[PDB]
Amino acid sequence: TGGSVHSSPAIGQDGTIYVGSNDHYLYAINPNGKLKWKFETGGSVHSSPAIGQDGTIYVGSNDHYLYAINPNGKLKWKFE
Amino acid sequence: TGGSVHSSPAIGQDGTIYVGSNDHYLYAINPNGKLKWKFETGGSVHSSPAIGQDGTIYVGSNDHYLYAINPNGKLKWKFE
Amino acid sequence: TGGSVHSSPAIGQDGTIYVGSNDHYLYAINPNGKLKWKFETGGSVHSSPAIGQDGTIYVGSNDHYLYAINPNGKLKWKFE
Amino acid sequence: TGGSVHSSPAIGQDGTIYVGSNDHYLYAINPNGKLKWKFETGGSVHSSPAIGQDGTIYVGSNDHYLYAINPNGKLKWKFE
Ligand SMILES: [Zn+2]
Ligand SMILES: [Zn+2]
Ligand SMILES: [Zn+2]
Ligand SMILES: [Zn+2]
Ligand SMILES: [Zn+2]
Ligand SMILES: [Zn+2]
Ligand SMILES: [Zn+2]
Ligand SMILES: [Zn+2]
Repeated sequence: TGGSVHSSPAIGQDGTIYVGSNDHYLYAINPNGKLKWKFETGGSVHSSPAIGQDGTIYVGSNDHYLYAINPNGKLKWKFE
Repeated sequence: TGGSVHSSPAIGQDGTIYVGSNDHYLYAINPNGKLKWKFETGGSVHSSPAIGQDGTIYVGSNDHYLYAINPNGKLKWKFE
Repeated sequence: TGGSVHSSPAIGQDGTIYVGSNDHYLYAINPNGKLKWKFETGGSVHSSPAIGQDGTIYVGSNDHYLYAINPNGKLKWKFE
Repeated sequence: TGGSVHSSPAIGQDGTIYVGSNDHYLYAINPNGKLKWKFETGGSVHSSPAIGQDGTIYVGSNDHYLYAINPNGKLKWKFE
């Protein structure tokens, strides 16, 4: 990523690895190591992502938000 | 939330997302992004929640406590 | 506990909650909230415990060690 | 290890414990407590490892990288 990866990776059902970074982004990476997508938040993502039963990704941010992100990298919602 | 969300979200059997915040609270949020309940502790909740077999939520706090909280947001117990 | 509980609780097959504390200890607590045992390490336990298939508890410490602890609270081993 | 173990251990299907350390290394340890292998990264490993369906280990580092490491301790890839 573009900064320290303090957060811990989660794995989806098709093998995708999700992890947050200090550069403010949540990363989605393919098992072959090429970027799937990146989602841009307002602060460092120290917390670790969780995957719901439909494949929604949830992760917290230093900008005071819990994000919900669809498997395709579009925002679902963010609770402040 | 009202501060940095350093802690990592847990997911219940009915889809509820649980996460602690720096504003001292444990949050319970519905998959549609509306607040279910919030439980108020004495310090920042950096640690990540765990869900037991009956659905009790456990999480630690900076106020020296491990909290046990019923699925409805009432305190079960807190060990100091 | 006796200090900030930064670490995140793990749950055993019989419901026991395990969490580390800043007071240097790994705690084992019963679902009713009474202390089962406490194991004493050389520094703050920020990391979160894992449970193996036989029920061994593993957790790291600030004293440079990964601890392995039997379900009864006796040390199995510690790798430095 | 050679420094604080802030990160939280993951367990493989054959019982191996994986944990990162502050001495910059990801450790693979056998249930009997003897070192299996150690993988050397460019900074402190605060984040916690995840295990994929083929047994690949993923963990982040302070050197800005997410590492993918084969079960035998050779690098698979690292995304920067
Ligand atoms: Zn850096
Ligand atoms: Zn920043
Ligand atoms: Zn803030
Ligand atoms: Zn405060
Ligand atoms: Zn204190
Ligand atoms: Zn101390
Ligand atoms: Zn040290
Ligand atoms: Zn260093």
